[PDB]
Amino acid sequence: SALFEPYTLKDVTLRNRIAIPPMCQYMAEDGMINDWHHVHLAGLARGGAGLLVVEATAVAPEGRITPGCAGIWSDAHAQAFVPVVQAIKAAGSVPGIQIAHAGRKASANRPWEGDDHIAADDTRGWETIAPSAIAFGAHLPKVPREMTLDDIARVKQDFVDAARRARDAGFEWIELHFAHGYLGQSFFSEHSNKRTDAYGGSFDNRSRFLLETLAAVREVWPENLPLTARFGVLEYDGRDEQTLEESIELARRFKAGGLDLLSVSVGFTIPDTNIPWGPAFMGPIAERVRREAKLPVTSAWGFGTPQLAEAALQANQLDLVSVGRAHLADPHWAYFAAKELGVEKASWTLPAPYAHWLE
Amino acid sequence: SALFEPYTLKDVTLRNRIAIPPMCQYMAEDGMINDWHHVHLAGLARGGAGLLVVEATAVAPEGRITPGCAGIWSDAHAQAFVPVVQAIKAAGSVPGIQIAHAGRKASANRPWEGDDHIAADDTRGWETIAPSAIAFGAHLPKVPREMTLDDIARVKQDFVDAARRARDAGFEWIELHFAHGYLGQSFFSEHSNKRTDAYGGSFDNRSRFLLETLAAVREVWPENLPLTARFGVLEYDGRDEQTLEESIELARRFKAGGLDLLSVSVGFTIPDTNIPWGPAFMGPIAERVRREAKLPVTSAWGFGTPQLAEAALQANQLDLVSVGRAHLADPHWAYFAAKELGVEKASWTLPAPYAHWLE
Ligand SMILES: Cc1cc2nc3c(=O)[nH]c(=O)nc-3n(C[C@H](O)[C@H](O)[C@H](O)COP(=O)(O)O)c2cc1C
Ligand SMILES: Cc1cc2nc3c(=O)[nH]c(=O)nc-3n(C[C@H](O)[C@H](O)[C@H](O)COP(=O)(O)O)c2cc1C
Ligand SMILES: O=c1ccc2ccccc2o1
Ligand SMILES: O=c1ccc2ccccc2o1
Ligand SMILES: O=c1ccc2ccccc2o1
Ligand SMILES: O=c1ccc2ccccc2o1
Repeated sequence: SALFEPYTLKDVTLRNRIAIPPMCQYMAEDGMINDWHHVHLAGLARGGAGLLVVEATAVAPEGRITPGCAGIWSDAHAQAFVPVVQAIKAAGSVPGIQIAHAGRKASANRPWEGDDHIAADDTRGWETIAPSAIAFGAHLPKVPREMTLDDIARVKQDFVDAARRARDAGFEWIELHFAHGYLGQSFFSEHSNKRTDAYGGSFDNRSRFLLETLAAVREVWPENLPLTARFGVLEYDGRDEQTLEESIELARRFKAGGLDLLSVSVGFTIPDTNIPWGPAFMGPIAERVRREAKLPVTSAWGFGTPQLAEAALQANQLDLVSVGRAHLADPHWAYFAAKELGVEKASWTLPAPYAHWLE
Repeated sequence: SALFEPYTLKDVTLRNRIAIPPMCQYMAEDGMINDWHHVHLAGLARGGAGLLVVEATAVAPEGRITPGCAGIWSDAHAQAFVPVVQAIKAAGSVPGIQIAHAGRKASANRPWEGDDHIAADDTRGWETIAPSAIAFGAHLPKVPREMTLDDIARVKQDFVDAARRARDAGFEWIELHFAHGYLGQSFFSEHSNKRTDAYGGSFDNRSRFLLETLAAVREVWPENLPLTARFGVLEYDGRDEQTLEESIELARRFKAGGLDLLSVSVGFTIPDTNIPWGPAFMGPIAERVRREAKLPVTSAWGFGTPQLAEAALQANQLDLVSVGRAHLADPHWAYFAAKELGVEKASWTLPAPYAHWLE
């Protein structure tokens, strides 16, 4: 089956086309991950997936989404990832990590603790920063502070330091989080970016933060290791064709700038939208980006049904299939998929201590 | 559903009736467990099971089944279990451990490496000990050395030390491995025990090693923590009624001797048998032992089908349902079972980082 064919990008080879997308656990303390993450990630790696992308990890304290988000803004934070990276590699999966900055969506409660912006008098909260002083709205009413040019220079450097740390911690795959309405996405979107300087206004100016950050990271990230990014290419805000054209154009610039693969998603920049949720609904858009930008892609949402993952690959809509929630339900989803798609010796998708008894 | 009703035994309370029986991983080195076991066990604990019984852990080096078996014959070996026990407790599952001695079935290859007795010239092998110098046969042709009275005294003390270590490592449930043809089972069975001293011949003599070991362990194992054992009550060797009567009588002596629950199994003492494998095939025999010995029981084989586990409990055939291989396939089987049996808020069988998104 296509889902179980290996994939080589740069010097890295994934044993199959199954990727576990970044999934926040909200279990870190002051950005430090712990045994929750270690067992969670090592367990997933043993499940069979070819690639495991660690959850959105903040490049700076204020870049966390919540007080439980992982961070890599110091060498001590990076050290915490070393044993985990080594465990993922021991399991045969490729260790990747998504570095990010929540922007105006930062300083929020854990999803099961309100999922909304933290109260001003809550000692856990902090000031949010963004391209412009405009709030997301809805459950995230906090108005962020408009970034100065020095703030921009600082955040870009935070991304560089985060990438450098990920590299030294042993990660073999990096993903810049330019999606889901966080800092990067908010600089590209006219909904959130009302700047009149070099970082706002035109397509070139709105693209600047993302392009400069990619270029800066590229200076420290190994040429032989996949350099990727997640990016929302449309919002489903009634401006889809114009937005998709600009997004595809930026994807072209990303490729020219050394991006090896793009994780295609939705913007989630503003709350007033009408997203047509459905199994593998991203397939068509991901395919268009892949074709018009001539860049490898992956996407997600509803690919937990093995046949859908297989179909998307065979139709060349995606190069890698990202399966998220199905892995929270069953860490060994890859084994389930192998059986479903009739892979030979499906149980050996898992380590011997398990495979021997399930064959 | 019955499967998700809590269970209290002594001072311990299991959040549900799902028990993960001991399952050898063959991943230890010189008896020392490592991160394979840590992630494996912590991951299972987070899956939702009320009780997690660690794999057969040797009370002595020669008591290991294979070179990859876990051991607890020294305080250093016990220390290795501490972080794991603490992780299991953090997940809300009760940490248990099966201490054992392979007897004549020791010094064998890992299942996926031959599964047979290790060659005499293999540097990894060792001399096996048993009640009598008679081989199992088949793939385990090695003739064990007949134990001296001092060997018996020594092994009993090894069990006491193992129990003492399990206690100090934090385990809240212990299971003496008197089944599957290993040392304990072999002392009870006339097939393997041809001794003419105090430990062989009569029912009382054949029961002696097991009863003395239980009593010795009882001196160091906390009164408020479940003291259990696994025992093969029949062989399916054409001597089932006579064997079952003696086994039930021994179960009565175990109860009188402080045993809180018995894990009912098959003897596997000799290879020439005809075991009627089938889903929940142990149900009837486990029920008979439970009824005739008036002792709580658990059993296994094929209970990975939720409805079967539920049915066995409702019929009072078992007090706890042991589910093994299904947990190797899916560490979150408890969540699958909750959904299958229509438990309210089934996703919360798992920790919040998972449950929130699966509800
Ligand atoms: C608990 C949870 C945490 C997530 N964390 C992240 C994240 O850190 N970064 C990101 O880009 N997407 C994140 N996502 C979105 C997922 O990567 C994925 O795209 C989404 O769940 C759709 O795939 P699925 O239907 O297979 O779950 C998360 C989703 C869930 C449910
Ligand atoms: C890999 C593996 C390791 C096992 N290890 C042990 C053990 O250490 N001690 C024991 O008493 N039984 C052991 N068993 C037998 C199981 O505890 C259980 O009784 C058996 O798998 C039947 O249940 P199941 O059908 O749910 O798997 C093992 C079985 C498998 C498949
Ligand atoms: O998939 C695997 C296989 C072997 C192994 C050994 C130690 C730790 C993790 C491992 O994962
Ligand atoms: O980028 C992100 C970060 C967190 C998150 C949580 C639930 C759903 C989607 C998400 O996307
Ligand atoms: O089920 C759980 C819930 C919380 C938790 C925290 C740290 C380690 C393990 C855990 O397991
Ligand atoms: O007591 C035991 C120990 C190991 C084992 C392996 C496979 C099947 C059953 C087993 O029982």
